[PDB]
Order: sequence, then structure tokens, then C-alpha cells
Amino acid sequence: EKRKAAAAILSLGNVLNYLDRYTVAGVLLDIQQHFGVKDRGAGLLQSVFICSFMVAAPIFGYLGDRFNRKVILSCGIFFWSAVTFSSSFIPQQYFWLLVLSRGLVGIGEASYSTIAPTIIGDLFTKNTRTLMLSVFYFAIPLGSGLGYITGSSVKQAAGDWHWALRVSPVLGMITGTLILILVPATKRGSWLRDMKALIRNRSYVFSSLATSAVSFATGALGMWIPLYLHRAQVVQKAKDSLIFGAITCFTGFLGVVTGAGATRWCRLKTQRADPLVCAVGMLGSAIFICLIFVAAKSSIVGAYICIFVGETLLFSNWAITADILMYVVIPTRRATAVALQSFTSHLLGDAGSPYLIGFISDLIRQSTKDSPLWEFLSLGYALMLCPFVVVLGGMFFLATALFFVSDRARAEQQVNQ
Ligand SMILES: CCCCCCCCCCCCC/C=C/[C@@H](O)[C@@H](N)COP(=O)(O)O
Repeated sequence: EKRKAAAAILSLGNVLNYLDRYTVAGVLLDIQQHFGVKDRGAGLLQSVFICSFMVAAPIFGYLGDRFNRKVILSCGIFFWSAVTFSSSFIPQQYFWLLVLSRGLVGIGEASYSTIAPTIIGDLFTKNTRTLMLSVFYFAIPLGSGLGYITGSSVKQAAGDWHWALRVSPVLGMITGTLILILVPATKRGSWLRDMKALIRNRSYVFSSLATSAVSFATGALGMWIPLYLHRAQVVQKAKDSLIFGAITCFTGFLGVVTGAGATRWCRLKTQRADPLVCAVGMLGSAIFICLIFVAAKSSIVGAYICIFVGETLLFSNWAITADILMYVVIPTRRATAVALQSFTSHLLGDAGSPYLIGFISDLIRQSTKDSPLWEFLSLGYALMLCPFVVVLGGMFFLATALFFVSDRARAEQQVNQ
């Protein structure tokens, strides 16, 4: 009751946590025409969000261990909710204010993302704990798709795009209030040596690189596909991001389910089933992601079908990389491994993926005739680097597969002693 409600309100907070990152991505067209910026600043928004998130996350993992986790969590939520509401009133000439507010929202969300799973893990035990944490993660695809749908529908209804940013913090105030009320005051229960031991961990290194490629593809695509689809529709002379949000929710759930089923099918034949599957999914999704840019030139329904299948296949290896890190890393180094892997996946992945895609798009457009057709074509050419990164991530998962047996053998050897 007390702890099941706490888990419920923390799951709602995570829904809001992910609903506030993709509200900007679902209204990006209106932001560009309002502020007059090109693809570069549009990518810079999400890049600054992720660059602040990945730097604040370790610090809040260090502050939550020392001080009250629930106080930091509640102050974080309220803080990003306020930054989101206050930034909705930014006038036209201050785009740097909007980018800096995106960065501040990323700092606050880092507190929640870092501290809420520890609270849920400390409230529950065993299977109860495993299910509860799962419900918390269930909010990633639901939150993302709801962010897309919310931004698009609120811009459609209100006649303005700021209301996309204005409607969500009202729920964050209530979630922070109930986290003050519902969530109990739960208490707490060398890194460089662990890093020295983990750099020689070939399977951990290559799994981290594969996760970095996944993050690159996910960040760039989730930022730039709702806008690429709109440009495709305009050249093929709102709805796009609503359909994309529905697809995002359903494909996140379906991808987790299908990855679990595939690994459960492959446990009968290969000891390297966990990484190998992760590779075959990636080289699968890379076939379909590229097809997004082949179908959208002629049909948007084909683009949606390819998004569906490629997003199901890209999201299948989300829960299997955690399996690999559990398998190959001894539990004393597992916290450092998770922290460093998150930092590496952000830094080499989605911290610069949206800005890189925007910069490539702008550089293609500058050396070429300017037109809606060429806007759409330049964004497609820029986005064609996501399939290449997915191919490299599949190669890195294969390299993890070659060493999975050896590294898991040494991990079991060390934990048995
Ligand atoms: C073409 C690719 C476009 C990609 C766009 C991505 C935009 C952001 C979407 C983020 C989706 C995350 C998917 C992960 C899902 C799992 O963590 C949960 N479903 C686990 O919860 P459980 O299901 O176990 O309850």
C-alpha cells in the first residue's frame, strides 16, 4: 500500500520525465519557424539537454548517496517543471535562453532518473522488486509517445505551440507534491581501480560501444523523424507525430517482448545468444531505418511501416545489454560499470547526434539550391548516418559475442572466489 503507492507515483513521475524530453521534438517545426533558426539550433536543443543530463547524472548519483534522496528527487521534478513552464514564455529573439532552459531541464531530470530507481529498489525486494522496477521502465516508451502526442495535439488545439510546454508542468507540480507525501524517507540501503579493471574487459568495452551506437541512432531519429516526415508530406503535395508517438509506445513494448522471446529461443543453441541476438536485431533495424528514407520519397505509409519494424528491432536489445553487463562484470564493479557505460553511451551517442544531423543537413543545404524539396532531401541525407551507426553497433555486438564466453567465465571464476 504505502510502498505500492510510492512505486505508482514514481512511475507516474517517470512518465512525466520522458514526456517532457520529446515535447520539444514533437513541436520542432513550430520552434524553427518561430525562432528562425535552421536545423543546427534545432539539434542543439536536444544536444544541450543530453550534455547536461550526462554530466549531472553522476553528481546526483553522488548527492543521493549522501543526502535525502526524496528531497533531491522532489526538488528536481519541481525544478524542471518550472524551467519548462517559464521557458514556454521566452520571447522570439532569445533562442539561447531556450537552449539553456533545455539544459536546465536536463539537469533536473537527471536527478529523477538517477535517484528514483534506487528508491524503488530500496522499497521492494526480490520478485516484487523486479516487477516494480519494470513498471518504472515501462514509462520510457509510454512517456516518449505521450510526449509526441501531447506536443502535437496541444499545438493543434490551443492554436499555439507554447502550450505544449505549458500543459505538462502542471502535472509535475502534483507529482512532486505526492512524492513529498507518498514516498517514504528511505535511507541509503575506488572508482578508478574499477575503471582500470573495466577497460581491459573486452566484452564490457564492446557492449558499451554498441550501446553508444544504439543511443546515437535513437537520439538522432527520435529528434528528427517527426520533422523529416512532415517535409516528406510537404514535398508529396500534427498527424505525423501523433502516429509516431503511438508507434513509439507500441514498438518499445513489442521490442522488449520480442527481444526477450528471441533470447529465450536462442538459449537452446548458443552460449553467446544474448549478444548475437543484439547484433542480428541491429543489422535488421539498419535495413529498415534506411528504408524510411526510401519509402518516404513516395509513400508516407511505407515510411510508417519501416519506422514500426525498425523501432521494434532497435528497441529489442535494451534489456539484453543489461544482461550482458550483469554477466561479465563482478558485482563490486557493477555500479561503476553501469555509471561509466551510461556516460559513454551519452557522450559517444545522443549528446551530439541531433546536433551532428542538423549540422550535416545545414552544410548540405548551403552548398545546394534552397527549396522545400532540397530541405527534405538534405535532412534525409543527414539522417542516413543513423543506419551506418546501427551497422557499426551490430559489429560491436558481434565483437562482444566473441568474448562473452571468456569474460563471463572470468566473472564467474572471480565471484566464486
Ligand atoms: C526508427 C527508430 C526511432 C527511435 C525513436 C526513439 C524515441 C524515444 C523512444 C524511447 C523508447 C525506449 C524503448 C525502451 C523500452 C523499455 O525500456 C521498456 N519498454 C521496458 O519496460 P517493459 O516493457 O519491460 O515494461
